[PDB]
Amino acid sequence: DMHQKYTIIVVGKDLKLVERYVKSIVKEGRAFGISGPCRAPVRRLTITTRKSPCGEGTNTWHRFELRMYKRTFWVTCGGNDISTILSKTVVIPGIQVTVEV
Amino acid sequence: DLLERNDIEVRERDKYTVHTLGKKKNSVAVAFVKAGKGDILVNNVPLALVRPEILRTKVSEPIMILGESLFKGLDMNIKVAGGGHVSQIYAVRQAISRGVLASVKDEAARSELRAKLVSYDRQLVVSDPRRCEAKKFGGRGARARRQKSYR
Amino acid sequence: VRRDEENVYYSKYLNDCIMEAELHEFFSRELVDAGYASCSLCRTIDSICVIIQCAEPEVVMGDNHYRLHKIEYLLAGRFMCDPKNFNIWVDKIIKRGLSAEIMVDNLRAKLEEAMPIRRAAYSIIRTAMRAGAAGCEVIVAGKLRAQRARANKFKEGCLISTGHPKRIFLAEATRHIKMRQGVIGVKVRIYNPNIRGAVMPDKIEIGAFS
Amino acid sequence: SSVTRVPADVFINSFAAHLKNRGIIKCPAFTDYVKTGVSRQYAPRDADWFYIKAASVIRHFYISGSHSIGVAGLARKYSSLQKGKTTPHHTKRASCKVIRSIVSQFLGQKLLIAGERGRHISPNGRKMVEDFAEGLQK
Amino acid sequence: GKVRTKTIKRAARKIVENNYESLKPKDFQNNKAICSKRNVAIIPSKRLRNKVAGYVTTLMNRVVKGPV
Amino acid sequence: MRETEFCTHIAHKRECRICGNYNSVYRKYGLFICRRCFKENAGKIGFVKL
Amino acid sequence: VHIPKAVYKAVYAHLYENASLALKEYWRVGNVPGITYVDENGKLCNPTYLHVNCIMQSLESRGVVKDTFAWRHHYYLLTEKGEQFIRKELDLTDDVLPTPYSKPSIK
RNA sequence: GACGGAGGGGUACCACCAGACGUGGAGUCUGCGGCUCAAUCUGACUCAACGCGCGCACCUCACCAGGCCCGGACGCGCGGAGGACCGACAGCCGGGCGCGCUUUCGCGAUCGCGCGGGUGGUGGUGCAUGGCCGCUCCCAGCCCGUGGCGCGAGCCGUCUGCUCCAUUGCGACAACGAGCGAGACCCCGGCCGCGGGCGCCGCGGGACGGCCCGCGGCAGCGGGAGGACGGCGGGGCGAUAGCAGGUCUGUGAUGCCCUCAGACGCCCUGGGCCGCACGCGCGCUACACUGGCGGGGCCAGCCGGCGCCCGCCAGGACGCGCGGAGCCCCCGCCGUGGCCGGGACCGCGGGCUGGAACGCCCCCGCGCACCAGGAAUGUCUUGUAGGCGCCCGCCCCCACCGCG
Repeated sequence: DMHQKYTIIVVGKDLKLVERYVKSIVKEGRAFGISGPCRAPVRRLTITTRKSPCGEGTNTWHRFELRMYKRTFWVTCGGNDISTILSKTVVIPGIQVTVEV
Repeated sequence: DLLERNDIEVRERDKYTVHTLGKKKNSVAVAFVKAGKGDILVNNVPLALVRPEILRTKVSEPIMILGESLFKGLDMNIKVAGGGHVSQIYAVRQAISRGVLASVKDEAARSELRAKLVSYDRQLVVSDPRRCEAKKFGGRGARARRQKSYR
Repeated sequence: VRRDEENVYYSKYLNDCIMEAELHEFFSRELVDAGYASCSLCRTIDSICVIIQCAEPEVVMGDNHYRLHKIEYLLAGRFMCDPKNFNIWVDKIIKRGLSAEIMVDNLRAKLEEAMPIRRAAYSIIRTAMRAGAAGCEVIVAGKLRAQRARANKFKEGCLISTGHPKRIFLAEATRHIKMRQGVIGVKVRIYNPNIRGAVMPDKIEIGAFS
Repeated sequence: SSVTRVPADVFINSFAAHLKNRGIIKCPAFTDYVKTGVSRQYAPRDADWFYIKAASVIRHFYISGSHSIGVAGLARKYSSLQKGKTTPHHTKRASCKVIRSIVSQFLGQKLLIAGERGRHISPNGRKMVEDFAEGLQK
Repeated sequence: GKVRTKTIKRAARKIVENNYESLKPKDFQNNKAICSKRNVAIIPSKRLRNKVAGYVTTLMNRVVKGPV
Repeated sequence: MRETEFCTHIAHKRECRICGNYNSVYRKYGLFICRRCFKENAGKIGFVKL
Repeated sequence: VHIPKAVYKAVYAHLYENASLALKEYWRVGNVPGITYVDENGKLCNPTYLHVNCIMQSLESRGVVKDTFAWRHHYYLLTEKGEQFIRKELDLTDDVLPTPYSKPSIK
């Protein structure tokens, strides 16, 4: 079995959604020698816009921040086994799964 | 520089027996102790060597108040990353003093000896909650604003 | 420390979020009248699987299902989608009184035909009040009747308009119905104290000795 | 180690006096005319500025060692800011040509043998520079 | 000092009298864990619970000192 | 015809993405969305006031 | 205004086949992807955004195609009344069906 | 209700006091006012306008000087296909654009008209009005049911006691129960634990006014110790009610009203907002001696790539993916000299990038004012003031600005 090393990376806005997808990949992978999950440093996406559409008033500013957390899972398996794992993993719509060979 | 695995990343083998953290003003100094021949070197650098020479006298405070028999023989290798310059020295001072405390270990009243050092210097065993604050809209600095034209 | 800060996908994920805002706008453009309430696309397997949570699913299919994937086909010109690779999950949204965007359409569509503004708003308050919502804000504004704001607010419950938890039990729906005189603005709100997946901070249930 | 125990100021000043007897590097004329940096107010008056810089690069090099320091790297040890403008000063680099000569000349003496991303000391040089430090402390 | 709202004191008042059992009179530690049986009250955040768990130590102390 | 000088100028003609406005493109992260336009479309992209 | 009859008839067909169009509006010179055609010289060419809009608007103005506008985009949804008029221009046949006419049913 | 050179209490470095750094005085810059111009596009104008509407060589761009171009959809009435439209080498005019000429060439209803209608528009009215925001507001009040009191306007609870930043409570009360604000909640630290991990990063817990002593009807209230931390961490979200506050000049937010093809439509070319006594509204750098200027020990936290080779740099080539501040601290050089203080104005070059400098940087002149700032002002109590640097927003170019 040409055991390729696959790096699985998950970037998602909500910590509550991210932990659930992370748990499924760890849960599905106990049979396939899965390395434990790597938590990324939070990726801040701050945007600061003065709230007022017009220029009136002491410009007050909206700091709008989007937090990105990415999760690294190393797996040594066949090309099919990740596909069998896929049916079991609970798919949250819009969360990203990245297969890095 | 920032909370890494730099705690022991630099040294491989020769496991240094003691690991003691010292922190002042965003400066991290993990103290590694091997109980050698009077090596108090921190940052792989001599105690006498310092950024401010005058400041070194403050970092010799456990040495003067606590028995010198402790510093007479010891071994040290400290990874200090972060801090402007003087932040590093107090963090170093927190590290080494806690490192001497970790060495005392077995005597139950280790705290009683250490408190002579707290009485002479408080915060020599304690970490301050003082951290930089933030600016707000209309403010050049954290606790100011653009000078107001009309009351 | 050895990984590129040029992580290309880190930018890609936000592109999906503008895709989500564009999808929200896409369905807001005419499918909000068809009932569109909420959207979620899935490009993880390049399925482009989109859930259109909507008040009534049958409107887009019509009578032949011809336009059902035409919405995906409209996205096909934009994103090279294939009919059936992409999917539209237009399903049933229950307790539509809780839904806000279409609830306020239900009211300003009635006000397009022209009917007592007070009466129309009051019936809207009751049909969501029936759903267990103590307060629904039928805030209207704009050039109402006599020229001026003549803003009228209609509220029936203890809605918290302030606080981080406020957004949990509340929704906003910005809607404008244009009389020949001009834009009449309506912002709507809803009450959900019993979230059932989380707890309102103030709610102390209490207990007894026996 | 005693190379970390020789204070940086003492190491650098003492090393260049025998480097003067050595005849190593050979500081060129245009470099001793030019003012170091693109932010310096006016030329340093050290006269033997190039020779004194040469004792400055190879000491910081001992600590850098295997990781390596490129041409920008030694300019970093002496990085300064302009002190004369009506508007505020944004930090800028020192002169690249003078720095490029100091470690390129050091490659020539075989104390520094480099072939990696920018420059590394030949072991013979690391040992010899450390040996000058061995003389300096004790 | 700290002064809390009617609901916060009233929840504590309900907890100390309507389910007295033996909430602690002078000790904070039992009180810290005796207010979380789930049925006795449901509220989010440890500190919010701790607000009831603060007054309860005085209310039970008051009852021990004399009738409230 | 007009094609000879038609839009001959070559320079950025960048516009706000959601709107047709030209100012405040705000291409910080490649979001070519508008600034006044951004307030109407921030939560959907995942940014929040916190 | 010179709009090729080959640009016209092939363009009508692209819209007819998918019953859809999503174009970021372009004020002036543009090339619309998804629609390609054959010039009098036998060259494969793509049409122009200025020209395409002038026909797109005309078919929604005829009422043959329903259209939406989301700030700077045209979303075209073809009508059944429209399909008959498209056949009256393309010289194609009634049996031919738009590709989304059926098959998106989800169980 | 609102006022009050009315009283009785509260409270806030937007109030003040003990202090601090200021600003106003100096130069310089940016934004106004006021001028000038073909044109200086404009909105704002006490806090709550005036480095603000997210970086004008062009575009933006609103304005000025010049011109091209239709993009007058859809229906009928026409004109009418070898005749609707539309392109054109030279010789031009003309920066120029086959625009329109001389020209002699190509097209092929794809359409031109007439109408009715669509047609855009940073064009007016924000006292048509949406949305959103400024303020009232370092600021706590709001209202409902039932019952009371009043012919009623309204009262009562919602309070002439105490406490709290705060109807914040605790007591007491023709009110009695509810609520919405404030709280709670959320975001980041003070610390630790569990799983882990590359990127130390996800999940829990924990300082509770808990306890001590004094007072407290009691709520609270000081003095205290343990203790990561003392009784909100640094932040956000913020009631009812308003304002004829601001924005039609962000918009598929738009009403009325205008310009609708010699256009207020839309493209090009050159302007202008970078003009401009004095006056201002922020800023910035100075006046040196805790300062210089000095080589030469350095040090970060935002969270960030480097190498090599020529070139003083500016930069340029050739490449590989990879990495950090200033002040200060060093020894020195240096007399109180508008100084080797300061860095202006401005000759001479080297470049950058851009269609294009009128943008900018570096090198080398040069050494403006200014030698401690009059009234009158601000802004702030610990990691705070100040001092000193980094990054971003915009942007080919360019920060003194702002968020950090």
